[PDB]
Amino acid sequence: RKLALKTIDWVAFGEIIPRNQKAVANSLKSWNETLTSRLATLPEKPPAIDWAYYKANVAKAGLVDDFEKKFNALKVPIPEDKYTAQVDAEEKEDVKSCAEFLTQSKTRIQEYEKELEKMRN
Amino acid sequence: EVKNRLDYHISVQNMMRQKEQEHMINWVEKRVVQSISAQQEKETIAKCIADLKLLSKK
Repeated sequence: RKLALKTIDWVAFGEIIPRNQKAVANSLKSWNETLTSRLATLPEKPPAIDWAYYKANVAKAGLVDDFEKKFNALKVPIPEDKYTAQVDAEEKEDVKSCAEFLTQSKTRIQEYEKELEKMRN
Repeated sequence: EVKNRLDYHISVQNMMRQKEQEHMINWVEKRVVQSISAQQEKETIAKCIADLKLLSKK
């Protein structure tokens, strides 16, 4: 593909606790951050060929021109990647957050804080 | 990856001109040289300028 970025929020990131994916985050930060700076390095593209010249002193200039036309024409596919199941490996330990403790916590918060007033009396 | 292909052809044509230079040069320099002195009077044109150095170096 190329670079992407979402909600990189490092403190809560590691914090997860779905344990076989909990551990991953702690490393995945550093794998990532190393990653982020390493991209931040490269050039994207290199020069554009001085074809006018390379004909000059590649006087096998059929080769130059062959490769020239090919280079002028030459347009890479883009990379491979595969972990766009992580999008959904998210949604699972995206409902864990939700269900487990979204709802638990509202429920629990209700009785307790409510539970403040009446026993405050 | 493109550059290597091109630069090879460039490098060959340069190297071939240098070799042709040495070999051209070795034949040229070995061929021609003789008339400077086969005309002894083209060593007189050395003697002439040398008399115009004689007088006319000072």
